[PDB]
Amino acid sequence: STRKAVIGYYFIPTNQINNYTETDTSVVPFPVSNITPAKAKQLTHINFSFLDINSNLECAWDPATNDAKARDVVNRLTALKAHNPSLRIMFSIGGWYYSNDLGVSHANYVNAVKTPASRAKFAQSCVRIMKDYGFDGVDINWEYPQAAEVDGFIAALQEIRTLLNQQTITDGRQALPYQLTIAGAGGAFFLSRYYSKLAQIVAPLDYINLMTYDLAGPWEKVTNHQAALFGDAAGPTFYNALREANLGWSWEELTRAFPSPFSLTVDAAVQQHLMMEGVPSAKIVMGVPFYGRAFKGVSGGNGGQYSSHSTPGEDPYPSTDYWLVGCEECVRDKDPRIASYRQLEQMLQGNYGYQRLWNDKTKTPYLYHAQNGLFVTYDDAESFKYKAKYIKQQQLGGVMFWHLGQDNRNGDLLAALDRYFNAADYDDSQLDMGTGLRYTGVGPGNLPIMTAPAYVPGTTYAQGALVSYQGYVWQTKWGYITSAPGSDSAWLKVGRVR
Amino acid sequence: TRKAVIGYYFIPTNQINNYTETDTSVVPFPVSNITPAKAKQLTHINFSFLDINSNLECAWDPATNDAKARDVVNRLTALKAHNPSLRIMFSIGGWYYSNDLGVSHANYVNAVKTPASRAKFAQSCVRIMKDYGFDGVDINWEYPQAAEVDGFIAALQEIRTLLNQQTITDGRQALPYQLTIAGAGGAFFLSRYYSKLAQIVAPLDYINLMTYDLAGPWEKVTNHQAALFGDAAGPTFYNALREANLGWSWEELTRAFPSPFSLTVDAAVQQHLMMEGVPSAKIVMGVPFYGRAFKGVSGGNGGQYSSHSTPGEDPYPSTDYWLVGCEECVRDKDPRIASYRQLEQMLQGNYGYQRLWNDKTKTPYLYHAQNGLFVTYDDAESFKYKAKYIKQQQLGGVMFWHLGQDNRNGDLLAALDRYFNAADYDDSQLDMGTGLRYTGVGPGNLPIMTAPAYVPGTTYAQGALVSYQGYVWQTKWGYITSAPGSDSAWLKVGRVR
Repeated sequence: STRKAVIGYYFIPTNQINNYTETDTSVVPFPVSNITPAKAKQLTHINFSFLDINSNLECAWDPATNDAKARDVVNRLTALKAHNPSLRIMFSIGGWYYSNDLGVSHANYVNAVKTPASRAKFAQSCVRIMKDYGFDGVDINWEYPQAAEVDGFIAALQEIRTLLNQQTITDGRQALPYQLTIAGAGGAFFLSRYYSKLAQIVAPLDYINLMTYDLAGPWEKVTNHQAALFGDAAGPTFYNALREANLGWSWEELTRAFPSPFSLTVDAAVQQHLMMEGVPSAKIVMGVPFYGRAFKGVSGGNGGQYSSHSTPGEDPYPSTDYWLVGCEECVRDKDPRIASYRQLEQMLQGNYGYQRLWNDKTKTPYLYHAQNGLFVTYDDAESFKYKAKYIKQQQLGGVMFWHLGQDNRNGDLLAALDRYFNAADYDDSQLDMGTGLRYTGVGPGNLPIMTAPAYVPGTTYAQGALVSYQGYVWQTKWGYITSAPGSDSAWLKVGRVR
Repeated sequence: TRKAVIGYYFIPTNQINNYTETDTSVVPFPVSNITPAKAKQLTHINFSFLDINSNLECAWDPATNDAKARDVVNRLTALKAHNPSLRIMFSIGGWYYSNDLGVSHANYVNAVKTPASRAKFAQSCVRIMKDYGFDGVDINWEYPQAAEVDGFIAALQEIRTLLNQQTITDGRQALPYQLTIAGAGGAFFLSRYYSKLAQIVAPLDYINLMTYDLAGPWEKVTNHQAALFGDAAGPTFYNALREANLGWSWEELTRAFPSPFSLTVDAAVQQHLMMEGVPSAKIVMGVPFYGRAFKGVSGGNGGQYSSHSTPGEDPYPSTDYWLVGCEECVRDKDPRIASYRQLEQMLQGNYGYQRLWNDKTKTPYLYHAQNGLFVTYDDAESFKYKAKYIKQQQLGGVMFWHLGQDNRNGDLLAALDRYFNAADYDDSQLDMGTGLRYTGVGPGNLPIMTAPAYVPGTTYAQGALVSYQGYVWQTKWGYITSAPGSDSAWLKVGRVR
């Protein structure tokens, strides 16, 4: 085999839409015209970003959006379908700016999912917007619903699913059914908000796009890779917040499922999802960033990795000190803390004194500027080789990236992703995935098949004693016996019987 | 408020059948031992044990000849003439009848299964109470499995309903019928019903903690069976409560249930206080009037924390009565247990025993250098610290197993009464030592704290403290943007404030 999904978010600011032009990059840095028929064939999905939810609790464009210019930008994307019969132009509702807890429209997301009535009105609006503008499906990027809001969120996704399937039959779109996806947290902190209900959340979805990036940044004390595939023992570790999710698991189960502290990595995020019963690997889509994050005031010795820094973490960037040497994009956007891969590639070409280094544990590149104490964490075609192999090995549904507008002019990052999954002349059979740290947690929902002598009433076990009973293999935690496995707190469910 | 002094009083069926106030060899401790003065030192006598029969009703052991039984219960109820606050309760269960492999186990499990069985059982409880002249009901089922707790609870709720109705019908407002249970004093058995402690204790006047038998021949190393506080040099155990179905997060479980921990009286008390809905005034601390003996112990630390060669099997498998000077042991064919009365005589009979004292656990022990014996027991000395703890923690009182094991002068009962009530006893300067205290903290015993009210719209850094809905919460990581109780990033750490 099944083709891997290649889902690219395409983000374009309201101001760029209202002044859309394909002949002036100072106005629209990455116009849809950059996407040739060749590149259209490299994608399976483009998630136009972002639509929002208004106070009327309906899906809607930002009111400041010139409607005429909006449909035109959207028509330019749907025109790409002429070159790829598998291509879907989805629209994504949310994004950090609109939907974060303190975002301009957060209340609208929380209130829209509250009741059968609000959910029905909202779901209908999503389908109407989809049909009105020519989109092929819906992606929800609410960052992020929490505990109390999750059941409504789930019900909302289920309603959207019903309406889409009906729209598919009604439109005779059986050959290219309307789809529904969501973007999900990669880091454990936000993931812990709805982790306990992942199965229910993923059931109505074609795919869950894991945002396995932004795993490091200025807002954290130690410099680190924002998308390390595997962990580096020399890197920082963090408390595994999933231990605090309302799971109903015992201390042993939580500790076994969530090692802590742990390395915030792409592998950790993926394995944490697979650990949950009811979450199929084929629905998991691994996200990768087409941008990097920069830090200043880093110590030398380890290429700037895992060091203290003096980078402002608030938004927007206070200072006017644009210290990311050679980053003119940073000057235009007023922020030396982030740069598109496109810009980073030019900084290297700029002979600005950056050393392109490689961490063979995390399988990711990084720039070190020994002179001004700068560190840049990003991904490239080489780190993509390891992530693409991981996606194949782990039988994930594909790859997702934020965002298409950040690739270079030749479209090298997107071309690399397509190459690794589909090029007949590319062979990663001997690609060495390294010795970086893998995530080791095991949960009650992903128990390995095990074999043990049947439980025998009247026997005295304990301390690592393994027995089979009622479909599971159990292990003693303490004391000794007078309890059938599962009859008390003494037995730990550790494996499944065959 | 007067502290309760609850003495279980166990007299086996054979002794009920051959009851005599005049022959130590037949009935070692008859009712006449309980003089008016001693009756004034008690607030409750838990006559033990009645059982549950196959008709699933409360009943005397089939082998009990009633005439004798009633004569014995009457002698006990006759003691109320000497103390107007005294209650002669009866206890149902005990180890022999009710343990998982006990002779009557099935009956306890079947008695609480349905409303009809419960109603019929609860009614038999009151019938038996009124018929024999008892003043209340104590249940000592050791122990209902977790699946059997809901029925057990509903059963206590029914008995409470019937008892309250009976108190009014009998004009007993001045001395209301009571309902109590003996509760596990160690984490392992406690974990069976721990998560529903608030429900179990609501219908009760008291929960009598069996804070004894915390050490015994069935464990690998010798240890004090009722240490008040912990000794770093002693054994430590897995904290089974961390696995109870509490529904708590990792931080909450870890903070409440450190592991391993020292199995002490203090640990059991605190573990109960940690639960919401469990009032200190209903907790009764149990103490033992007997000691447990081990053989084959290594010298070096008075016999403490040593490997041993004592069989743990229930009936002592042998006729080898190795506990020097212990005549009861011969009499009852088991050298692993001795009444305080016997131990005192073993000490004065100069049989080679040294009375030692552990100032961390605040308990005495006997060491027999020659034969390699170790005995853990309690005395009037250890009772001083335990009585002060009872007062400091505002507990309901003390309970003991059992009255028949005290010496003839009744020194152990007298000490308990003295420490709570004597006008000329003053423990204000008693130093409780540096023994290890249980370090866990839960929802039911949060420390009073103060912090700024939570402000919606504010972002909080890791470690920040705020007050919300009567509690003080602290963030577990940074950049918190939502409210306590509605954001797993917050941990309840204090109260009021």
